[PDB]
Amino acid sequence: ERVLCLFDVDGTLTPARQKIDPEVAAFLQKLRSRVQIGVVGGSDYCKIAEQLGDGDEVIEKFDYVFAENGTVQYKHGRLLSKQTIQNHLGEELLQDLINFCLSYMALLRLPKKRGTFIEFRNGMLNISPIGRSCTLEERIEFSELDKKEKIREKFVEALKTEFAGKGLRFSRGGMISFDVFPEGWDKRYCLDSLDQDSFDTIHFFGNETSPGGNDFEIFADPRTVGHSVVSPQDTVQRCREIFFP
Ligand SMILES: O=c1[nH]cnc2c1ncn2[C@@H]1O[C@H](COP(=O)(O)O)[C@@H](O)[C@H]1O
Ligand SMILES: [Mg+2]
Ligand SMILES: [Mg+2]
Repeated sequence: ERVLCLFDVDGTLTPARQKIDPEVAAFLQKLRSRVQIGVVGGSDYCKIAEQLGDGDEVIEKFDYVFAENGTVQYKHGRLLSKQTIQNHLGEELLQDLINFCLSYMALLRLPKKRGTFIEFRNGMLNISPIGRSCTLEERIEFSELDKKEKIREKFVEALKTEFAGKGLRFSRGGMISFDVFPEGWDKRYCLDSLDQDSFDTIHFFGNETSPGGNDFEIFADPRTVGHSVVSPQDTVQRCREIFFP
């Protein structure tokens, strides 16, 4: 009788990068009367909290908050100790990756460069040829050039070949950047901790559950009952069907 409903955020509970619709938020608390609820998203905690409430409301509204794919975890209001990428990969491979990226970017000539070309996060390194500290206009300008020249795509091809067999994965999306993360540090990462919390059933809901999507792995994992949704309204409807028939 112990059930967790675990939700992707962008396009599953909220419009992408935007605040949750109050009506959806209301349903989630209603659902909470029957099951525990949780979110897992690739973004950092600050971004997730921003979309799901004011201040740190998110950690009171949800029983679990998994940011950066679960490498950061809040469980019933309490922050757990974080996993760092350097402990998993080791300093030598991490620095090999960093230096390859620095060397590669040094040779790229762009309309503009700024700063934060390599952002060190808990769950990944984010690599941006223009640099993350660029304005909106600068970002769009880079993006247009990127599509014409396949700048990020070529960089990722070179990276994958160089590190073949070494257990690194690379994101396929993004606008001015791409993600580098250890194999298994997709959304499945949060499942290891959840394994210990005595749930009879964990239902996962996501809008990117086809191959290539950032929900595919957690959706397909045998530890979850998987649900594919197309919008927050679809998500609410699915939960109504299953939990309030
Ligand atoms: O494949 C993707 N799917 C979802 N998010 C991504 C993907 N690739 C990068 N991101 C994240 O999306 C955010 C915004 O991307 P940006 O437009 O390149 O800054 C960054 O924090 C990235 O880590
Ligand atoms: Mg999504
Ligand atoms: Mg599954």
